[PDB]
Amino acid sequence: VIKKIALAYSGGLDTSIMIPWLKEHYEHAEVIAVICDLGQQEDLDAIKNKALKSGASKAYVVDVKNEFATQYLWPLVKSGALYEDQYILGTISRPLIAQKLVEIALTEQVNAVAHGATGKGNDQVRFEYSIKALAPQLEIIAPWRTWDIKSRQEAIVYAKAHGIEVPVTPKAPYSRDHNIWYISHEGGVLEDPSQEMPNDVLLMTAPVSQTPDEEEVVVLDFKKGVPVALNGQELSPVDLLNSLNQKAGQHGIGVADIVENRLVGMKIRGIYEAPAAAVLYKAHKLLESLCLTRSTLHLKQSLQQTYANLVYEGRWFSQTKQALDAFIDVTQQHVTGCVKLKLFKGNIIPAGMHSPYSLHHNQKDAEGFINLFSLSAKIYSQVHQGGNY
Amino acid sequence: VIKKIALAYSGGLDTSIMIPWLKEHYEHAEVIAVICDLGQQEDLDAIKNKALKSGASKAYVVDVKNEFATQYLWPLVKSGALYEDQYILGTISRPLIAQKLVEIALTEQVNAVAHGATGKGNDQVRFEYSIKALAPQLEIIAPWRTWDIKSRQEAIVYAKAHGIEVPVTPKAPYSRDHNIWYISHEGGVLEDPSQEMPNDVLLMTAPVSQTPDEEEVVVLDFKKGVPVALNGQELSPVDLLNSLNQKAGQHGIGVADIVENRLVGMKIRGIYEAPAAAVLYKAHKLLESLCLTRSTLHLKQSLQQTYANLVYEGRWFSQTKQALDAFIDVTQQHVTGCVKLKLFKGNIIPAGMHSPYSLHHNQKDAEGFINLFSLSAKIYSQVHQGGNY
Amino acid sequence: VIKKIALAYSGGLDTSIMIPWLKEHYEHAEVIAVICDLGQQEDLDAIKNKALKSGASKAYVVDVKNEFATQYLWPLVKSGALYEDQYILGTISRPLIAQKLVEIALTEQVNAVAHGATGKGNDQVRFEYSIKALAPQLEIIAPWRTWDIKSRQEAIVYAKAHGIEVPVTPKAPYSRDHNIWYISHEGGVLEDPSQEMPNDVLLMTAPVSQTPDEEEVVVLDFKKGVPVALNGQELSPVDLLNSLNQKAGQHGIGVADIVENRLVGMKIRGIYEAPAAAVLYKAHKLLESLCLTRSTLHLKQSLQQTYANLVYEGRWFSQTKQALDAFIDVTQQHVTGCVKLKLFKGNIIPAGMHSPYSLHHNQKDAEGFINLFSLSAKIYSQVHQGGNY
Amino acid sequence: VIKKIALAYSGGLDTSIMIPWLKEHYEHAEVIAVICDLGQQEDLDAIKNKALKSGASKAYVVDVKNEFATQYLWPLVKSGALYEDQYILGTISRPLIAQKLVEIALTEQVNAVAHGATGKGNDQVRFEYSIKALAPQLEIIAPWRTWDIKSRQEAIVYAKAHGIEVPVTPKAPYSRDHNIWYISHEGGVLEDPSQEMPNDVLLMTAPVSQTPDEEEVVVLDFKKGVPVALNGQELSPVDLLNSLNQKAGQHGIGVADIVENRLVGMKIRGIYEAPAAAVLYKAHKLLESLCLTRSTLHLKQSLQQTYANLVYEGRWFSQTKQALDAFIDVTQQHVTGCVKLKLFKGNIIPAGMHSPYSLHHNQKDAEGFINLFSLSAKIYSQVHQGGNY
Repeated sequence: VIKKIALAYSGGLDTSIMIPWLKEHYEHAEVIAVICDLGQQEDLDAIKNKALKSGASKAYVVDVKNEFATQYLWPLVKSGALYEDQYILGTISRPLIAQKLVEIALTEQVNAVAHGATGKGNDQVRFEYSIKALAPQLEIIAPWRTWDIKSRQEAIVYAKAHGIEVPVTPKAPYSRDHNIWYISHEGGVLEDPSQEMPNDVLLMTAPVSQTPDEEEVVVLDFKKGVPVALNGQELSPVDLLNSLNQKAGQHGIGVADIVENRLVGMKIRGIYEAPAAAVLYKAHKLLESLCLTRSTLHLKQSLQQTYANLVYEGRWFSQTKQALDAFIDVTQQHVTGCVKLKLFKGNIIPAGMHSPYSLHHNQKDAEGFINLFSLSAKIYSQVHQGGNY
Repeated sequence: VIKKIALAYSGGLDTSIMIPWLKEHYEHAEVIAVICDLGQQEDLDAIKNKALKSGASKAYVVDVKNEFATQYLWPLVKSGALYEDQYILGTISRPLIAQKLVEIALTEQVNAVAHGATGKGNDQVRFEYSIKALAPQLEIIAPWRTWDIKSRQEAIVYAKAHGIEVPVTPKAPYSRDHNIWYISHEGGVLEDPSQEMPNDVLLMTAPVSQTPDEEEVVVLDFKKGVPVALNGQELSPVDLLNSLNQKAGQHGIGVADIVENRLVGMKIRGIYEAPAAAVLYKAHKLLESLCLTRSTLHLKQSLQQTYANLVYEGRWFSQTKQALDAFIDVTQQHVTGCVKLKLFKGNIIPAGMHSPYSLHHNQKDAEGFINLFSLSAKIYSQVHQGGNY
Repeated sequence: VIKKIALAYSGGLDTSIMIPWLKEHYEHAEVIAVICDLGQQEDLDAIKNKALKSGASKAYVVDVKNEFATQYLWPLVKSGALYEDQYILGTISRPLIAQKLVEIALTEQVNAVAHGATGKGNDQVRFEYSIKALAPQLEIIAPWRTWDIKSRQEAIVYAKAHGIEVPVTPKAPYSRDHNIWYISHEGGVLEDPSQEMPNDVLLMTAPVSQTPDEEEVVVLDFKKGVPVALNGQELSPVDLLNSLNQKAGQHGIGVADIVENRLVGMKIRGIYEAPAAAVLYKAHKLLESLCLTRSTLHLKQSLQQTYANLVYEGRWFSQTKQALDAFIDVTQQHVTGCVKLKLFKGNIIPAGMHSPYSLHHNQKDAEGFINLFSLSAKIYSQVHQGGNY
Repeated sequence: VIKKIALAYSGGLDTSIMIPWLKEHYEHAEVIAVICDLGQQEDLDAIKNKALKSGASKAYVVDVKNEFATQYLWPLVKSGALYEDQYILGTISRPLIAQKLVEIALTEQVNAVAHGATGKGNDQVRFEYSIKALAPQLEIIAPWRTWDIKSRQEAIVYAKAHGIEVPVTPKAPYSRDHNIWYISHEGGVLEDPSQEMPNDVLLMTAPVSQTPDEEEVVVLDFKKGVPVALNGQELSPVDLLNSLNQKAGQHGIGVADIVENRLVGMKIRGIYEAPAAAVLYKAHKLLESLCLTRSTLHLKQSLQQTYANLVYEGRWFSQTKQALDAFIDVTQQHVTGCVKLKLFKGNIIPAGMHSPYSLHHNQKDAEGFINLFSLSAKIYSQVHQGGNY
């Protein structure tokens, strides 16, 4: 019998009404709320209190910002992966949320876990793949796939009948996800790809026309593929991301307006802000061009899409991911050095780089190489004498 | 016996002195100069007269700008290829130069062809692969690999001794290549990747600090993957490239400061200007995200590197390339529509797109998909109970 | 209101009882049976008559052996694809069955189509993906996913109560699929991979221990990647497949005992017979090794898996497949020549090959090629002085 | 100055006359001979004595069979790599020979190393890539690229004039390479792919017609992707290879007659015997089909070609190979179990397998998966109404 349920709790109206909903559809069930700090810059104590006031017996707040950076964002930087060559993969946070949920579930000996992902997007897949990979014995409850609530107004009606406070402010005009790595904006007038990005979307990035008229120099030190210092100051991953997000955001850097293919459904138009991510991706690419051999670089670049698809689809916890990580970690052993960049009006402008492991340093040799490199073409053309290309 | 030689002639000092050198090292050999207009914006009449003055019996001048755009740049645009995810592949001009050299060689009954590529770069490979692929029976002469001339100073001594005009004008600070698609800058202080780009490199692209304070809207119409109209005006490929190069260059767009792996040698640091190419690449990528299925998009993106490497290495005239083109052409059948872009201070900002072939338009279905998509992960975790990722 | 239903009809118990089931669950609905000849070597007039006896208003028998060979098997031979490097892809018949069902559906102006695939295998995916690709407006009815019949014995009870002949013949020990390309055997004791293949599985391939003691020479002529003659006799595709299946089957060739990953579900063990396929695949691989450049061969081999997965998953009718076919077709332009093979006790033994397009025909060149090919390795080893591999 | 040279010494006439040749072209140079036992089953004492009699100051004989099996063949087995899907990569011995040569050279204070690979094949590249990767400071001498000896008779003339014994028996009709993993046969009448393999080629494999009339069962136990026991008996890698080569060779297993693309040159026809390799590859492929997830299997199979090309080209000692190895080692963690095989008349017949990590063990779920899996095709077909595939 289901006596205890752990709920991944966002503090929004949806997951708040899920608490009484769970307690009514699973008679006499206790609900434990799990709240993750990933950098959404919300009042987590207020969210904790709302969980308790909504009927949760316990409400955990776990600060996972450093673990997000070191265990997820740093492997992502090392991979250089961009989904469909465009999307910065901020939904990499979903496996971590699932992992904290399962960890507390097992510590609290709950009979089931629940999440608030809707029945329409990829997020439900990302959560439930991760839960099954970490704890295949745990029952999963997805109230959006079971209940009769279909609109916000219907959720409001339910909240009133079940003692749940309805916030005064409306949900944003756009559906948003926010962590230390990115901010996403979807829905509303954004669903029409024929329409330009409205001027009220951006939250952490200055519009390019409102950026300083003087460039800003940043110097990034990397060790084994990840940044360890900014402007000569060693900083924790979170402090470095925070500082670079502010600096690059002030200079308007990193906004992506893209259409991407979902796994679940068709296509989605979104706006994605990630100033620090764009700067780190640029610096990392620069250093790899100096420190990797041609064959290593080419093989690694050919695996980036595989890595991006895996992360995008929520397959973080899989042996396939572990094997890619092992490959990537070897390629990163010498990606160590210094990159200077100028930030200016939405541009990340290279301003020099160096590495102790830089690989950058006869005429008769060339002729021999040419003759053998082109021998196949010569034989083919002799065989197909007079043929066209 | 070598009675006739066709030379790919640029009008520079090197290929100018090759004319008397060829005539002296092959007694009673006649030298035919071949001059291609690829958009280098030089005085072609002067180059022709200089070839004849230097001792060429004939000097062909061929305007190949439309052939370059329609037979090389348009397939490149359709491919979406960027070498090592950075380089716009302006050396795609080398197979076309070789193609015209061979076409004229064969109508002139020449015994050998010559080119002025140095013994150190990739260009000798690109030229000679193409010549062997198109005319394996033609002997190739590369005087940079043969003669006793070692320095530019030595080439000047030789030129004076043979009546070749050498005006006092200092050595260019950078080695440059220029066609309708791009400008490359290499050598000199650019060789050191720790050194920022000097402020005298750029020739067709405004530094971002001097770009207009008002954005410029461009509207591009594509048909089957290639642009056919700009701002509602149907334009030839050459006119469209010229117009877009001017507009995007004024707004500072398209400069790449990169380190790449050579085929012959190690790494090279270069600055590349390609304003129209950057805009076309952006618009093409946007339209592909709207018009291709996920499976077609992912497969095509996985072949971009193969195509880029093939173009970079000079393997244009190969059955491998023909097979890639046939693949790409199918994927481009519906890449038709309109992309609006804002050009502003080095940025290409999406401003809306639409296509008659846009692919952008249940809760129980999702649950079934989730369960089968995650089934392997569930089984794997049950088998490896207690294991980590 | 559903007035007409087209059903893909095999004559087996399942699709036989689907006729009365459909007629009872869609009142006043007429059922049109569609029977395809793919080489299953059954009495199709008997199947036709049985559909009519069970209440079908029309029963089509479509002879698609020729088109199966030239439109499906010939592209497959040209691709060289084997699913997971093992499986000969006999389920390539499913899109063709769906295609014929849809053509008749459209002609007869039916309101829905039906197929008899179970709710457990990949086949339901292959059928329904194809129907959606060809006729997105047609409703699909899958009785296995709807009716109250759970077991074969329940199906038998249902048949007797609806006038359908079920004579006493025992349950087949294996589930089988048979067409001109292959025979599959699955289920029963084959489900356990720790159990060797029982001695009563094979139907068209002799056990190796009873094969002739004298080898048999076969000579295959290929044109543009497909076989056109056998032992100097030009034969239609179906005649050549029939003859080669007989000859190679007599000599015990082509049995695969394999475990494969499904798309829907986990893993499946099956026995697959395909004697002619194995011989054609061998001859095709030999001719490619003679006629393709290294770069073309390597790229095509890299795409075999993509092609195999696409065919395996039922994605035949897709732009992705069209683009792959255009690639493959270029690579096959010169795969033309003669291959002699000795068939002997399960072995396909090369006995010589030749082609008018065969590509098979200095010390100073080698030194130059070696030095440039190994230059990156030398530089890397100097930078990482003393490091290990 | 070059006072001391280490020579990779095979005992043949070529490397024997290289000893006086080296001493004459490098005045007063000492020559150290290095002889590797890789399983070529020759009289190594006679070879050592011939080296000393030919003028070597020292002749090292090193038994490297276990090092070859554990550090080269076992990684190859784990990779599953077959060059161009055909060639078993017995030239994997070349990096090991180069490794021993360099190891001894650095203990003997030699200034240069020499090898006897000819100026025509891939072997020179394999040797010299490895030497540069392991010891870029060592000068390399390849007498076949420098001396004036062009024929066997010219080598005999030189040997007579320089005190080198000429063997009574001729060189074999075929050029051969032999180690514990394989035997290769090339040259002679084998250069003609239209000609069947002659009946005097095979050395360790029975002709299929001369194999036992009763099958032989073998049972292989694998741990982490490599075999550890045969027929229930734990065996060292060398003993297991020796025993399996004998058993499978007696049953005629493992002969490949192929045409492959060289790196250096065009195409080469060879005969390759590797009985144990074929059996190990089969068993390994079987266990991977049981123990890996679909996504891991497909990704690993996509990297086999990259691995095969790397090995074939002699790039063993590279960071690219190290990164692949790290990938592979993760995938092999659970490739542990038992494979029973029947050996019979050239066939390797599966006879059951099991693993403690085997991954082999609803109707509403399937319908949801089908609808979402095929949604893209449905949307595409609605957009392109009336279009063909």
